[PDB]
Amino acid sequence: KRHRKVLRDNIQGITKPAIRRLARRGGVKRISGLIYEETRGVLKVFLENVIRDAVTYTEHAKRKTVTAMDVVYALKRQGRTLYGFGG
Amino acid sequence: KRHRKVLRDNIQGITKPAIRRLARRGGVKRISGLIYEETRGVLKVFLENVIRDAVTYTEHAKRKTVTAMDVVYALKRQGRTLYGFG
Amino acid sequence: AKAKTRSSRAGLQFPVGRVHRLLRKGNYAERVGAGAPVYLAAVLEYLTAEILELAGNAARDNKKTRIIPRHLQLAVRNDEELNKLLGRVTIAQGGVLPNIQSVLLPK
Amino acid sequence: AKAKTRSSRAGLQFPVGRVHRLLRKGNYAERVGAGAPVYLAAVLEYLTAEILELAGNAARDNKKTRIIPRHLQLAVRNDEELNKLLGRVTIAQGGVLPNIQSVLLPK
Amino acid sequence: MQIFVKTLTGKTITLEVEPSDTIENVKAKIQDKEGIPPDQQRLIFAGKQLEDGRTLSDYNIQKESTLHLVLRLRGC
Amino acid sequence: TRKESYAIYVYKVLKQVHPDTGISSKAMSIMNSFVNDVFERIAGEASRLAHYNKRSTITSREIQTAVRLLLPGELAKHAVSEGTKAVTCYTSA
Amino acid sequence: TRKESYAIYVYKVLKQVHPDTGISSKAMSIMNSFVNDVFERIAGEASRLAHYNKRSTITSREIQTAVRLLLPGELAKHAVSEGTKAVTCYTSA
Amino acid sequence: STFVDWNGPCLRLQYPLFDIEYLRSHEIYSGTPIQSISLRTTAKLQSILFSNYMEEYKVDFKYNPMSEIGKLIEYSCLVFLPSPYAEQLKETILPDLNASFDNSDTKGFVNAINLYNKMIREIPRQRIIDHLETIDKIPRSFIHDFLHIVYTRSIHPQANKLKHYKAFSNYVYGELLPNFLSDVYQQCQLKKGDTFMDLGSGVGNCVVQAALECGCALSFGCEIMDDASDLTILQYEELKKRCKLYGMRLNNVEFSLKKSFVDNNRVAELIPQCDVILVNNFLFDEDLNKKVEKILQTAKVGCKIISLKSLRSLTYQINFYNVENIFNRLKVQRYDLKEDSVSWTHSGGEYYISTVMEDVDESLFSPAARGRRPVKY
Amino acid sequence: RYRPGTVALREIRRYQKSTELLIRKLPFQRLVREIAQDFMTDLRFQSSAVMALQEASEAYLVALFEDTNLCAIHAKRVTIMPKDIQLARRIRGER
Amino acid sequence: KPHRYRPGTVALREIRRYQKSTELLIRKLPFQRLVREIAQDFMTDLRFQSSAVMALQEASEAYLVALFEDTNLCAIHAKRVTIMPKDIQLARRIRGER
DNA sequence: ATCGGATGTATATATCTGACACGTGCCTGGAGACTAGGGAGTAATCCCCTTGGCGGTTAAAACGCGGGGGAGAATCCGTACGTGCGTTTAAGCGGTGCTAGAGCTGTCTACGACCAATTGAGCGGCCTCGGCACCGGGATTCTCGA
DNA sequence: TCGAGAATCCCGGTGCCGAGGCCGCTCAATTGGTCGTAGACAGCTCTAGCACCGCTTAAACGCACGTACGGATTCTCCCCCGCGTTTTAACCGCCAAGGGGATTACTCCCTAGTCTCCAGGCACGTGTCAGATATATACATCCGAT
Ligand SMILES: C[S@@+](CC[C@H](N)C(=O)[O-])C[C@H]1O[C@@H](n2cnc3c(N)ncnc32)[C@H](O)[C@@H]1O
Repeated sequence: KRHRKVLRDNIQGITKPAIRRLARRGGVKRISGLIYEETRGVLKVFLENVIRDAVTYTEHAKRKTVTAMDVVYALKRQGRTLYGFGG
Repeated sequence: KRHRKVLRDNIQGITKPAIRRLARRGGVKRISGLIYEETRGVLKVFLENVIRDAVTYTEHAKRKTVTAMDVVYALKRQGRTLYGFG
Repeated sequence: AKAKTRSSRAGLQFPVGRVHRLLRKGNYAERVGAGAPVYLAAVLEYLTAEILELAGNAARDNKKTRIIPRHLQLAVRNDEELNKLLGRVTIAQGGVLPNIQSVLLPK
Repeated sequence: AKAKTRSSRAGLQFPVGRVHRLLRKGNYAERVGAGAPVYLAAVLEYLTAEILELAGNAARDNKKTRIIPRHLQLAVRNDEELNKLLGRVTIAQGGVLPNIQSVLLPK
Repeated sequence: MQIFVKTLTGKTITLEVEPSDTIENVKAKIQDKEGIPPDQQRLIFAGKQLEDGRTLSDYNIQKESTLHLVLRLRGC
Repeated sequence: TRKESYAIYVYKVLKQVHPDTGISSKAMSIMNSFVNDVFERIAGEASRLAHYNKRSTITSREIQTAVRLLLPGELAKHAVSEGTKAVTCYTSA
Repeated sequence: TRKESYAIYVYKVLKQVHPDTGISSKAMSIMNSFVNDVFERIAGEASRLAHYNKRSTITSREIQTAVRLLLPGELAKHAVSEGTKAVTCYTSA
Repeated sequence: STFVDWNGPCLRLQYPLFDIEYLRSHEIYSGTPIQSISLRTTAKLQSILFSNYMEEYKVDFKYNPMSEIGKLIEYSCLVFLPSPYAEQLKETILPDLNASFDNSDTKGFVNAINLYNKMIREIPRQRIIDHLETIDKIPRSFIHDFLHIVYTRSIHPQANKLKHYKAFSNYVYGELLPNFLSDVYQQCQLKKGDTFMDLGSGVGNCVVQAALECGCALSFGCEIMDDASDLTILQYEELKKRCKLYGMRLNNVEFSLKKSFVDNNRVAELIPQCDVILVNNFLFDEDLNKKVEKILQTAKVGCKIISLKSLRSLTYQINFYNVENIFNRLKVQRYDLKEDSVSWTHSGGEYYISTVMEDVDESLFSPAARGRRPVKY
Repeated sequence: RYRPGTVALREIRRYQKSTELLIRKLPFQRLVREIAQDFMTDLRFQSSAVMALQEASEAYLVALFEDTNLCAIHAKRVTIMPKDIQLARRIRGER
Repeated sequence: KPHRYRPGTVALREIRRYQKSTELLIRKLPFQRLVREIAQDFMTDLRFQSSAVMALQEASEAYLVALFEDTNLCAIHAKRVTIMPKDIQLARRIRGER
């Protein structure tokens, strides 16, 4: 507890039931026990890419708030155009 | 054979050895016999898309010759960016 | 003389004037033709009309009189051409269609 | 009033002047900064240096002193970052990297 | 006599007239039944536009006939 | 500062196609973002076509070709029909 | 008429990095197309950044951000370092 | 194998196609068709009806004159000749001719032609005229191959001139092959006395084919291109000569050449009486489609309009300026093009027939029709 | 006790016809912040931005799991395994 | 008997031969005719600048080679060395082409 | 496992050839030097939306325990495709000619940019009520073990 | 086939907050002028894409053998589903503080524009040598016999 609460890994916060729900929405009847760690890593990679692009946009704008338009532009850069948050 | 020499199917011209060589370049060791017709269909679909885009580009330019740069633009539209032709 | 919106001239609901101003301010080209914004506004109105017609059909089939993101998702994905147009697009609060593979159904 | 090219000021080999003219003529924005073309020419020079250095290494590995499209393909695809940058790019007469999956080789 | 009218939105409207009823009266009944302004209404029978000054009997309307209504949304 | 959008126009089109059906705020934002996305797509493609021909003007021909390139299949045909009809109605005024 | 390209500049960079290596016309055309493609990518991204900030000019900052967005990882770091070096040397003299 | 599909469709004649009175009043042929030899070992073919005319073909297995000769002889053995001569001719020449053609036997082919000429020259002409008077059906491929003979005589020597169209999206030349023409004419129910219009006739294949195989009282063709106009004149002259050679009657055929159907007095005054209108609008741009709509305003009821693209723009509606329009009274029916239906491609596609009705079509009012093609979870 | 796979199919039906976010809001928000702390500046993450990140991540993972299920069925299996995800991302071009 | 290689050996030899080469594996004239045919759907008689057909062949061969790489990955994933139409369909479905 | 036979393929020397690299004219694009506008930096202020924390509550998550159903392994069939070999096809090279279609140059006329005055469309704020969300209860529809 | 048992659907009533409509009030679209110039049309050039022919021979095609692997069947077993109980921590509604994102205002440095100067680089031409190809053969690899 030095100056800012350095957050923990918080990738286990994507719990096993949440991954099961995401799979079930995808039409998955059975899930191997190793899927959870694999898709946790996949989600971490995807979030790292998108957040890196969004924070690049934010830092270029000389802002300190990752605005929803920044995330929309970051996703649009990667060919994952997101609707409903402006554009 | 009226005013234009209408071409016959000429998708068999993409012959079984040619598809075999394309597969072998891709690291394919063994090939099912039904790969050839299905690959001919896939190639025809892809070429139809690219050529339709290229001929659209030619149509806009009021030209009748499909330049190579039109094909490069058509491939760039599909995300198939091609180098070596400008 | 009395003002008459170019959208009214073209029989369009969409804003021909705003489309022209966006084309000019968007640095798409040094000059912008007079008929270009009309054509683009008509195309945008058409695509909006198609998606809203399909979404309203979905809402009526779902016994709701108000279009929500789920209805837009159903309208977009259930149509082959619109889905292909919006293939790389994510619609917020859309979910996915009901699809269970025939292998997964019980024997 | 001696003429000294902006590429000479920047210490670049690439054409700062042509890059500025291309930025202006492309309608990328209303105006283009004075430091923008220098920076972009430097970036292009660096990437060209990387591609040509790896390609020259490939050509030397093949006992050849002329970079051909095959050498560019080997240089691009054997380096992960350049491959990811040029992931969607097809290099004419480039071929494919030599790779055979492990299961396909004889036991 | 019962007649049917078809709109662009896929709806059929039933209407009761005699042959002597004038076209303006028909437009007024469409008004009081559906709420459409009369000036926006155009009535088509057998590919011929019905004139307000004429009567239904002028055009030789038959029993259980079909009509079409067109709404002037914006026009030109 | 005024935040422009296609909200009223999407609503007008909705009342043209489905008079008795509304549209929600989230759905309204999604439709507005869709209109913006397709607008920038078509405008960028028309800009690219203008550049390729070394032309400084975006005319209805450029937008028509862009619509042909982008929209798949029957969507392109119907959109081009609407564009031609709208431009024809506009020019006769 | 004249058809311009980066052939001489690609060749200069080649003789800088590899003095005794030539390059073929097919490889020269591929390298020219590569330079054109990267220039288009960086310029388009910088245009998008200028628009998103309601900024009408493309400064070196816009190109630097576009390079950060486009080039992966270590390439972006080295390209940014080289560009900063070039801009500093240019502004000094 | 045979040159002619003997089991192919047999079109039923609905009018006196073979001019019997002309054949009885004339026994010496005076026309001068473009000879096959002049096109660019020779064999002379003997005309079945007229003794005085010999057609020379450059016979060499090194445009296919041999295939044309085989087709002509087979049609003569099938159509023009009565029994017992038809059976004798079938048994004698046709097997040897087919064997020679398959084996590329030049000497055998010429000997078969000579045997055919020798065997025909003893047949009575009166019997041939009697059979032609009695005929009521002929093979669907006979008119097609006859028109192709005329086409090869006229269009192929100057076929390249058809490629002078300067535009990409208008004035582009493309023919509809005779099989497709017979299919659509049978679908549209062309009959004797009807009027056929062709907007943009090209070289005039459609007009002449309608006039021949349907007995139209007037087959009309409008063309703007000078090259296509000259070719149409040449093709029509060759057709008249060949029809006189075979004795076939040719109905009234009219052409408006080197002038557009737009703002044309003749087209405008003929549209009201027109019974079928063929408009190959595959690449007609939008303004030309509007002009076609303006022309077709005066079309009557029952007049069927054939086209490669729908006359109505697919999002056509009725708000203000369409209550008086003809397009509201069109029942549009789409059908699929068969393989080898059009000259410019082999693949095919779609084509529409729009029938003019007394009343407004009820299809457009349903929103289902206006859609391109339920939506629920 | 329902047989194995029955409640799985019921859950598939329930979540395919519903649109609510399937990942808890606060754990995902903390994940996003943790991913962003590698830039030493303290960011603020406008709440609509975090919702947008969750929308995009859930849609991406749903599409990924659809592809994973297709791969698993291609191998004549119904259980998805990490090799299925690796193959899906390899074919998609993400690895 | 004559010297005969067992199955799968000459296939690996071909893989090594064609992965280390760069020439076009589809013959020029058949692909040219295929391209011209695919363009005859348009009525206009198109000319197809000779570099354009070559570029089409480059792009199509690269696309098919990538497709067959993905197909071979699918086939190996199913514990098989034989690619099948199901494999290509899976590859095109995952890639987003179907 | 190890030893020869035949095969493919890499090494080697020689020997072409046409594409690369270098030299030169010049001309058209880059560079130097004002000028003036306006876009962007910097400073001040508002207050919107962020953080951080709180306590309470309740759904969701985690743990653990059957058990059965799907994964993986092993066996065996048979048939489908790899590998040669002889035959057939037609692609590829290599010359020639056509001519027409892309490219460049020269009017000039329509059309779009720019600017100023006007004002009604469209956006920000604020009711307000009705369509959608929640909750209780009854009917409908698998699911599964019998 | 059946019946208890559990989701799930539906019916009704209640509640609420956000979609829809209304009211100002900007300010961005419209109208109407000119005026620069983009490009549409026409004419000319010229070079490259179409088409043809003939010969060589490399690749394709068909057929036959056989073998190895795709597919089906059967078995084991272990791990992942489903359910019950407990725990944990998300979600809520809440309060407050304040970080910094909009916003406006001022100044002034940077870049568009233009005009002239000039030399860098693109077209053209020409030497010559890196690579392609043939030939000859040592060497590595596959495969069958022992
Ligand atoms: C697609 S071709 C059809 C030829 C022929 N009718 C057939 O189907 O076999 C259409 C012809 O119409 C002509 N054409 C196009 N526009 C025309 C116009 N506005 N007025 C007269 N002829 C026109 C062209 O010369 C072209 O040859």
